[PDB]
Amino acid sequence: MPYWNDLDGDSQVLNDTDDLVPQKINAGQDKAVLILRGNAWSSHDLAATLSGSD
Amino acid sequence: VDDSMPVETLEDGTKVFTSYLFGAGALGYAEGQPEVPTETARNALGSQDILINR
Repeated sequence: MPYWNDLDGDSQVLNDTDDLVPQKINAGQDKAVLILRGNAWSSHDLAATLSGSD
Repeated sequence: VDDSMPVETLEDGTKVFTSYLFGAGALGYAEGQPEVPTETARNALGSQDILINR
């Protein structure tokens, strides 16, 4: 996602025998990451029926 | 509380602070006006546009 960083600079002394100058804007960058996990674990049958519960 | 008041430095890295004590309420100023506070002008044979304040 992008963004526009706010302007910056000095003013000028406004007078005749001169004119002004314009200025500019820039942009910048932003990131992130997507991640994922999981696991699993087993059991038995025989030990379940011999041990009193599951 | 503010983050900007002049801070000098000597050699050997020792900082000096100022922190004005005004407590006056106050000194004074008044705004006044120019003419043409806001103007829009564009450059036809090129492609640009600008703002001004003054």
